[PDB]
Amino acid sequence: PKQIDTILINIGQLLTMESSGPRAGKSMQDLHVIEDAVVGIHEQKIVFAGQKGAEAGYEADEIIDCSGRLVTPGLVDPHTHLVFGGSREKEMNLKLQGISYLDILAQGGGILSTVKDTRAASEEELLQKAHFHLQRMLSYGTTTAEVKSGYGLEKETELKQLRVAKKLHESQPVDLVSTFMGAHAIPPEYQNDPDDFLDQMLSLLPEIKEQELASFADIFTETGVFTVSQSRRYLQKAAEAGFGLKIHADEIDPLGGAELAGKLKAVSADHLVGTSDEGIKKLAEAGTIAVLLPGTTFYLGKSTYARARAMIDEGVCVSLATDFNPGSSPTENIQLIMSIAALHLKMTAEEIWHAVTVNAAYAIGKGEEAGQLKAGRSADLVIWQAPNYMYIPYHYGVNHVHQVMKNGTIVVNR
Ligand SMILES: O=C(O)CC1=NCN=C1
Ligand SMILES: [Zn+2]
Repeated sequence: PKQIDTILINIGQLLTMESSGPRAGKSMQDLHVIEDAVVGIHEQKIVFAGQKGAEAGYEADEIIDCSGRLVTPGLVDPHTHLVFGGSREKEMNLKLQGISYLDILAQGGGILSTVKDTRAASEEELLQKAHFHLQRMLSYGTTTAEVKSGYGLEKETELKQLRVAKKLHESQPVDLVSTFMGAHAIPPEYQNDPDDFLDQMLSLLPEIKEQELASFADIFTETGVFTVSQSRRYLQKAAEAGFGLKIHADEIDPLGGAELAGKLKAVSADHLVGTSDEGIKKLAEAGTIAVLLPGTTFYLGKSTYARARAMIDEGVCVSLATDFNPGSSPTENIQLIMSIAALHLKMTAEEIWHAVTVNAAYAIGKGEEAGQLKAGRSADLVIWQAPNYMYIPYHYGVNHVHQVMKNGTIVVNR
């Protein structure tokens, strides 16, 4: 019967992002915009979302007047390292002094610095710290996010990070996708035996699988870290073990991480700053989603961003993320990422919106559950303090959120 819980009326602009799959190449530009719209919600799910009139015959218990505001699905942040101990502010001077990201790491700092902190922090402290950051992420519009482990580089801590991720997911509104990234860096105890280290991380997959602590396996394929050869062997093992594949590829040096991702049919390849044309073609060919992290580029103090236009021109499905982490991108503001995407990745507003909703969702195996406002989907949406979708990435560095809804309930009210 047409008796539902909630209905949003007088929506100035509604972006349903309705799609039948990830958006690649030209389809990323095809943004469907509905003026003067409405959204019907019942039992935490979307009943209807479209032109004014669709609410005809319906009786709702709660009518939300959006005052001509912009409404879109809740945002998806497909790549973060949410759970971590300590912070790296004391490393700012090293970067200012011109020491490269990799040289800091080779010095025993960077990821290895955060590893010490994360290993030392209690499970309760990590949970408390992550809740704060995750709620801030929520306040900026993120209702679904991917979170990677990778600051343990040992059985105890990696497992602790995954358990924390599980707690967070079950104790607050943001839905989380967990990724095991024990292969983030080479810990001191394995400096001269990286392959053995990788095997130790692989030995953790069975129990991680049994306890459902992670759905994907990631790795940092980079100079001074893991080679393409080691990454292939590791990822193939991960796939046999039943995990989806992700990879931090061609972030700094052009090693061919992208090509490997495509060959292994990874769900996504992330960073891709130094990816070759062959890598771009391989990504498009395999349907591997290219998750760009313009925040990390900007934060590293660099001027060369990933070649997003070339990727889109070549048929790649592009996505974006904060890469929220203490070392190279300490920001929860996915909206700023949208702005950076426009100004430095040279993406259009349309492409950007598809990037943080539909493509972000598919990049983490949630293509059928998030990023779209259509019948059956969980009622996850954002009512913005803006009249149109171009305004969001246009006005930068702030929070444009008016209200955030998760499962049909307002969880953020500004
Ligand atoms: O530096 C960090 O903590 C995070 C990072 N991993 C790979 N690139 C950046
Ligand atoms: Zn990352």
